[PDB]
Amino acid sequence: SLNQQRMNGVVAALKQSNARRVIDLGCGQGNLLKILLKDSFFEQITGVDVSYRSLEIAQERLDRLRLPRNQWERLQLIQGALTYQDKRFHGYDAATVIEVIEHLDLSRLGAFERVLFEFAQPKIVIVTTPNIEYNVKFAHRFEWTRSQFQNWANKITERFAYNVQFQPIGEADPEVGSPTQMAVFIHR
Repeated sequence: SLNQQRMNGVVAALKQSNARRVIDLGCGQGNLLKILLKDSFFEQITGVDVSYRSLEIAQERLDRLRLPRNQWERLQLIQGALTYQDKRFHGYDAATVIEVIEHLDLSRLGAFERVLFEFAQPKIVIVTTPNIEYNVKFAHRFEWTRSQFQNWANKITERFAYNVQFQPIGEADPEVGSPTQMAVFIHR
């Protein structure tokens, strides 16, 4: 599936960056957290979400796993808004922001940007978001275009200490490109 392909892409991008300590912003029900907790490669798996219920559901399904020795203590769930500057966000190798930006509204998107690229300031930021151009041709009116996604990223590289690289997720179409947009930000 695409979701699965997205999880593989994200995890692959994290390992190539040697990012061991990961904090997933807007972690929802823990799909990525699960995959990150079963893999000893990772040393810190932190999930953040504004809804405690989502975190409650994450704990439940993550608990269905069976892991060796101390691999459980690598986990940490934190409730919080993506706009709230929390001290606990400091010190990670990478922050993952998967299928989240298209849901934020202009107002809190600004604040989210400071919290992430200015405050937390991890070494690596991975962000994925749907490609509305793809989903239209092949058939969610809130998804971004590729152009919209790239101006946003470059804007970030001008306001904050980061450079950015893009990569395709899902079979790419010559014209509208791939179904999922992905951007890796690397601190300067």
